[PDB]
Amino acid sequence: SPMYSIITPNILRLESEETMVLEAHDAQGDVPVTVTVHDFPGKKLVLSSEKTVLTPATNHMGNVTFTIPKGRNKFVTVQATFGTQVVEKVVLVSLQSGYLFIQTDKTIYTPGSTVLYRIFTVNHKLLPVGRTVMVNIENPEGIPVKQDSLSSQNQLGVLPLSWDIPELVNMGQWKIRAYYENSPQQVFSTEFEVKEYVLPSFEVIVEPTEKFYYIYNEKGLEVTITARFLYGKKVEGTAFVIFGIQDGEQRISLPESLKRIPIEDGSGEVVLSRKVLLDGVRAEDLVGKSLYVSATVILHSGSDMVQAERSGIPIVTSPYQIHFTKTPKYFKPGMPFDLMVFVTNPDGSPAYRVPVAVQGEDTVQSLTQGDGVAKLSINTHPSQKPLSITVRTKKQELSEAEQATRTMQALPYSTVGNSNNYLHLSVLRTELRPGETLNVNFLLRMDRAHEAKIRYYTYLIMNKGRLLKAGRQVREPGQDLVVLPLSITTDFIPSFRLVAYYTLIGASGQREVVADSVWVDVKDSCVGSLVVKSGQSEDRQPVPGQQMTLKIEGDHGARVVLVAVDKGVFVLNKKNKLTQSKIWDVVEKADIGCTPGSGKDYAGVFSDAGLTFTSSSGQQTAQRAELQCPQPAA
Amino acid sequence: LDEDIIAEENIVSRSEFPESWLWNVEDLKEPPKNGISTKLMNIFLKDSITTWEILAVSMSDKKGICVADPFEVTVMQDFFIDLRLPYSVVRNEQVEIRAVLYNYRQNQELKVRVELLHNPAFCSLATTKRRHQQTVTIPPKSSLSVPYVIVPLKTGLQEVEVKAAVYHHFISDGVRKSLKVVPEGIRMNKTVAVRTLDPERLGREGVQKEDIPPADLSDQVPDTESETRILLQGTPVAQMTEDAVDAERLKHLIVTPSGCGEQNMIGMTPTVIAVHYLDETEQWEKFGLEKRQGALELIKKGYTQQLAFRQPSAFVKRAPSTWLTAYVVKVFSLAVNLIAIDSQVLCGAVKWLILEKQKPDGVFQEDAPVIHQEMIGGLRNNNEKDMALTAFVLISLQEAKDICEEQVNSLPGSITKAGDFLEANYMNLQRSYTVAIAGYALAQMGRLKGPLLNKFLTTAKDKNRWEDPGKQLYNVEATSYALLALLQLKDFDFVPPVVRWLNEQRYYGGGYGSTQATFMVFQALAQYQKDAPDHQELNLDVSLQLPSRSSKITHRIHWESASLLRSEETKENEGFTVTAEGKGQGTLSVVTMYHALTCNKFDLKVTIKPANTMILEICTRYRGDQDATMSILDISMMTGFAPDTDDLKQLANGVDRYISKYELDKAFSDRNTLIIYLDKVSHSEDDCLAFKVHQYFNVELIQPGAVKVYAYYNLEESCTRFYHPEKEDGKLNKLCRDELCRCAEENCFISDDKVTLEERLDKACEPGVDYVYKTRLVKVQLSNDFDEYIMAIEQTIKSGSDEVQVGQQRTFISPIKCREALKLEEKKHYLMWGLSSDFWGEKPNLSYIIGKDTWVEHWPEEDECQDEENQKQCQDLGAFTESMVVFGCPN
Amino acid sequence: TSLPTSNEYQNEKLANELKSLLDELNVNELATGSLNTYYKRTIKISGQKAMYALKSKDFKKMSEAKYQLQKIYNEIDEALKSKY
Repeated sequence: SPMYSIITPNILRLESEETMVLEAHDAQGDVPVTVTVHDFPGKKLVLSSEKTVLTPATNHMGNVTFTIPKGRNKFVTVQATFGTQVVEKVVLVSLQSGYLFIQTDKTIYTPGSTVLYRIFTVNHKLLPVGRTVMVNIENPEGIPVKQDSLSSQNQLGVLPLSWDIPELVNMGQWKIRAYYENSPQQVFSTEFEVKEYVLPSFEVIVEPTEKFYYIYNEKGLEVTITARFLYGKKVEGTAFVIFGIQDGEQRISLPESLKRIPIEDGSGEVVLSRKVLLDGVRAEDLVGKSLYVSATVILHSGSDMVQAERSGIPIVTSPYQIHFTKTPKYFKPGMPFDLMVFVTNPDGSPAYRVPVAVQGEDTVQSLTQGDGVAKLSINTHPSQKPLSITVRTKKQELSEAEQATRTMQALPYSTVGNSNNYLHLSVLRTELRPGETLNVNFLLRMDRAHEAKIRYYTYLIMNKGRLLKAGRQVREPGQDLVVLPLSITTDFIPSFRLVAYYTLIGASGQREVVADSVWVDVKDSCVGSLVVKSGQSEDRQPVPGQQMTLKIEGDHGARVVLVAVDKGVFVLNKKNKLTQSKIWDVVEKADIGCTPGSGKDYAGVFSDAGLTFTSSSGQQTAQRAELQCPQPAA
Repeated sequence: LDEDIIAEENIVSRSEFPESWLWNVEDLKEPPKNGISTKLMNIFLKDSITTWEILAVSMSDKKGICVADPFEVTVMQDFFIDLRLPYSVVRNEQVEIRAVLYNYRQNQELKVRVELLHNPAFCSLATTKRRHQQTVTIPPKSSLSVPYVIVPLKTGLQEVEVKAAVYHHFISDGVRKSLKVVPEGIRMNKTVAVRTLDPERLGREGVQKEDIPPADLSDQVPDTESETRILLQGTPVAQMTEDAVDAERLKHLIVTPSGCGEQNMIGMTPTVIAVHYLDETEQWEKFGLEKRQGALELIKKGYTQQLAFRQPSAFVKRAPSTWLTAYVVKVFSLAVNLIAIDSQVLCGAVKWLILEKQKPDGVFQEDAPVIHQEMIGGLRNNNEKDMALTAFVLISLQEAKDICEEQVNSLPGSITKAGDFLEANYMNLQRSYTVAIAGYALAQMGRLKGPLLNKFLTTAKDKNRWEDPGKQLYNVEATSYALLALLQLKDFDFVPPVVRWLNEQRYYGGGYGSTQATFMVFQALAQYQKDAPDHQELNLDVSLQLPSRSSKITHRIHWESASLLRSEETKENEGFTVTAEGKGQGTLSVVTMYHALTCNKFDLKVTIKPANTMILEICTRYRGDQDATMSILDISMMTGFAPDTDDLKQLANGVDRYISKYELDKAFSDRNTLIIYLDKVSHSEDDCLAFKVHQYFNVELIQPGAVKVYAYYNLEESCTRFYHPEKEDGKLNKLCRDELCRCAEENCFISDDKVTLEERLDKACEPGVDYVYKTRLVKVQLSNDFDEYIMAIEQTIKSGSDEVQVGQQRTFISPIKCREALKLEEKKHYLMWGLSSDFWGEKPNLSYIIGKDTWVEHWPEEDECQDEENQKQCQDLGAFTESMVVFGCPN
Repeated sequence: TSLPTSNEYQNEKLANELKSLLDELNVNELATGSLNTYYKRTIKISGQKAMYALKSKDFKKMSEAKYQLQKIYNEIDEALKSKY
């Protein structure tokens, strides 16, 4: 019963490298394969380059990597021929040839000064590339004022720039944009506000005691006002603060709360009473809304003024919220379900040191991570019976009335034959770091007349949308469990899935396919390494003009770009800047895996990780024509 | 120099106002150990005294990208100056700069010496010989302020510079920040014209032109530029496209090629047809992207069972059918983009219809009818079976035409042939079905002209269908062959409705009697997407010409980059013409931008009287209907005054006012910029207060203080008033004529006690001495703000910076209070000399100023030196002349 | 004459080593035309501490301008060895 199966990514890409998995189980000896890609519909011959042969040495496992050189999506007809037995199918293509990136040397510009942006080309993988590009510059009204068209070839991915802001030009929020010429529909947006300003010499932090406001906390949301000069020392002055009621995008200014206190020593104290709160507007209604502050510090010398502002403080009686979005939405009947609740303080930030327990099993407990996600589990009975989960937060100091709760649901995993053949992958979910060894647990589930036939599992590793690595693992008859030692490199960062499965023919002439996916977030780090420090081994504050050697440590052969910035520009405006953390935060939003947690059936687990399965006896995965993942249905 | 301090002569000034610097690019050249490279750079820290924050990005070809997020190098010193200059200040207006002297000494308060230097761009309390310096005492770990008044007399990037040095301690640091002194003005962008372009619809001629007037800007402040921008916007529309059929309940079309030639085609005819369609409609997704390869094998599947009856040219037993061989070229010349077809089994059954089944007139005969006789469709009507049979084989060989234009000699003659018999007999047709079958047998050649064109447009009953009495599957096939032309023709005002009838029949195909009813209700609906204009248009190509263009101007708004805004601009004022051309619609908008009560809703009135301790009084009213919210009262004293520590707490206790407990500290010595927070400024009336100020510091020439009124929500709508005990409102006493300003803060410049030959040679060879002339006053004008004297130089004793020949007239200027200085009468000679700092205006149009250093002496006439009383002066002046022209100064 | 006393041997060698670097303050103040806006603010201000202090014959202002003026020559011989 030689049968020929085959896999790939769920949504392909362009001018990029996607892999794919040949196979020949129960095959005899050799088998010359020839792979190909024809545009759809018809025949144009786009990439037929690949060839391979499945030794009985690579366990009947062959492997190949390629480079694929309206308003409706276009597709790619892909073909594989195993000696004579040919199998083919179609997969959705995405116009995106990678990502594009911006950094404005200043966050706010005086009309007349120059702007120094710089952009960085890369692919679906984080390496340098040389293509071609378009770069405009729009005013706050939406009109391209100047554009360019250079290419990052033999430039090493990095690009130089300079545009002068005319004396007369509109003030507000300008917007610079870019996009690969190959793909004119995928464009990127970065901004710099033009305004007539003078740099302040200090900074102002607005810090309420509470993250959020309890509705029945008479005392009210208090707030500490701490002013400090740019260079560290403590600012002396008097300030002006004002509060308000936001309701989505609308802001209810409260002129009955406008205070003034003595910023002494770079620390002043302002409170707002719960009565100046009720008469700016019942109170089971203001729940859901958030508030916002507006400080304004003017020194006792009358030279400078700074304007600080906090926004999005929630009036939640139930401090912690309970998210089920790192959580799988399916299970496997008769085996453990790992629970990755996502607790948040009211603003959006994750909770800490807050026990949570199952609805039943009062004994069961979890402990908070520095991240707002703990570790829980429970045995599932051998039922295809949907699992109704009512998590309850159990942190003391509060009541079973102030404790927020959230109910999600996990669904069965449908096995072909349904004869009763499951696979369950158990993993030491740890805050994995580059250089660690992570175990991989295989819990088979079958009667003992067809377990003398499963001699190898097969698997894969997702990563930002591409396929990272593959091969096989060995299982001997009588071992319903084999561990798989895997070492972590810098690449799986940020998050990476993993899919596994076997093939056998059992029951009554029925080749069977059972599988199981899985998703883990590995520590978010720039993959190589880089730091900037002060060269001198002894640091004393250099006076204006002096020489200080500046040491630096990075990867060899790497190019490096550098720029300094006065901390007096980030006291009128410190947004639109660049965070590596805003870097990965975007390379995840562009994943093809969507329900990392689980799978409905052996095919669902594939589209629910970013993969299309197909074979030579009928079984195959869902045809994904949906670029943007399943628009989250709350 | 020898004081316990640092003169202004070494205090290098902190001019690093700018935020961006050190934007360098450096690679990892050094050899690396363990994949880690070390670079050392020696940077020169900018002058700004704050805390520079870093930020860098590493791109390694191996190690993708990293963020070596920046740390922090704090830059501080023991004593510096935070020169706080605005982004700009208007010319001719008096303002108030702030300059904070931060002393972060442990517990050593600094005895400072802060001195504003002169700048001939700023009429301040510091002139060319006078210094405006003071002596303050900043307590330890504190911020102390110091007000400085000025009047920017010149536009353009000007210069301000404060340097301070402590007594007894040897610290020193200035800050040279520069401010953009702009001419007063209002940011405006008048619209020049807002019109539409389209040489198709507008002008009614090609090359539609559009003349354009220059911007009037009647009210443009002099010496200021102004730009104009232009916009190029394509505004295309899309319409007249209808939806193909959902193919959704059309899941019976792919039944497998099986049987004898004729049964091998009743059931493969719906096959290929579903394929050609869902190809050019993009329905493949919701149907099954996958059943397509369960169908491209039931097309080439019959291709080798159908290649199993092709006698030498149905049954192979039976005589070849002229109907199954001219439909063997209709199911093949379309399944050529789908499967492997032989240009020998296609180009070897079309040289058989021209050479075997063609009469001398191009009419086609039927020898052996086809055994299945319902599949022939609508020819089955023996009615005109050489007008529905001469029009059917006529479309099976105009279809195979490009494939093999070289494999058949016999084509070029058979094509015109058939078509000459038909066009003649085209006026001789009844059946709406033979009018549409010949109709499209013809319209692929360009001959349906005249009478054959209008008889084919009326045959459509209701004009959307070509129908005959009786069978319906011969009306759909008539409506199809009818739309076939409609589009082969490039007309689409009669296609819209014809396509709303065919999918109103929800004809999902198949059936018995429908092997032609299926092949046409689709290929027609299948070809309607490749023609669809989609209303895509716009080949605009406009030409620009402008009084600045030495070069030609050209862009083009093609459909692919049509919404790409193609804009152009300049800095100069012109007239010009535009010249549009080509299809497509767009819109044109153009806009120039140029330069067209300080109180804005805040009254202020600041008063100063004696009680040498004085008493101040301020008046503020809000020009609102609502009593304005929390407002503020900024106050910087005059040099030598601290508030009476007993009236800063009589207004701090009263409600509606406040004095942060931070203003009771420091006491009487350190308090020269106050902050009295107000809780409301009524709109009804002025709300007035007042306190006391003693005289603790004694000094000459005190400083016009101030009082600033603004709400907290807008630092912008404020009203600042000044107050001096001497001039009326705080404004120093100056002489203005028009645009020009000067510092008349001086005394009445003016008994011949002594004047000898030596007394002159010394004062005429001094440093400032620049010009020396013997002029004769010609004209004497006098204004209400100052006088002037147009004197002509009769000789240049000493040429200065001003290049002036003997005879020309140089204008002299003097205050109106100097009319008693020297009554410069007309037609009298005078010996004069001054400094170069007295020049006024700009070469060659300069103007002299009779200042304190301008020597004015009366020169006796020719017949006046005869007087025995003017001789002593005539000899001195005469000798002084020769002692200068040839000799010179003794230094 | 025999031999100096207590405040007679340390206040004078502190005015010898503040006059050995005041003799060539006309030699190091001129080579900061080839260096930054740093070596021209730090050797022009740190020069008025080595002339008023050598002239007040005080033991404190002389050991406060012989190092202030001996840190900015080791800074000027240093930025003169990347310039050869």
